[PDB]
Amino acid sequence: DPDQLYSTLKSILQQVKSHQSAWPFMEPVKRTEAPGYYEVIRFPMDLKTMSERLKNRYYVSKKLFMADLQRVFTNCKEYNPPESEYYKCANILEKFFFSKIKEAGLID
Ligand SMILES: CNC(=O)c1ccccc1OC1CCOCC1
Repeated sequence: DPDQLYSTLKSILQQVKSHQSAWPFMEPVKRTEAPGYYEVIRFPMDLKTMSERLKNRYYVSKKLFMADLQRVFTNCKEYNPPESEYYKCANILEKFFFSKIKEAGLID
C-alpha cells in the first residue's frame, strides 16, 4: 500500500525491457555511433537510465515516469528515418507501453 507505485512502475519497466522491440533503447546512444545526435536531441533517455532512476526513487509520480519513457520514443522518431528499423521499433514499443499503462490504471 505504501510502496505501490514503485512496484507498478518496476513491473511495467521490466515488461518494456523484455519486449523484443526494446533493443534499440536499452542504453545511451553513443556520439561515435550517431553523428550530431546530441546536437539534435537535447534530453536523451534510455531504459538503463530509467532503471537507475527507478532504483534511485526518482519516479515519485506516474507523470515523471511517463514523460521519461515517452521521451525515449519521441527522440528516436525525431532522429531516425520513418521507415528505419529504429522508428518501427519505437512505435511498436510505444503501443505496448500505452497498453500497459492503461492496463495498470496508471492515472496522472
Ligand atoms: C534509439 N536509438 C537511436 O536512435 C540510435 C540512433 C543512431 C545510432 C544508434 C542508435 O541507438 C543504438 C544504441 C545501441 O543499440 C543500437 C541502437
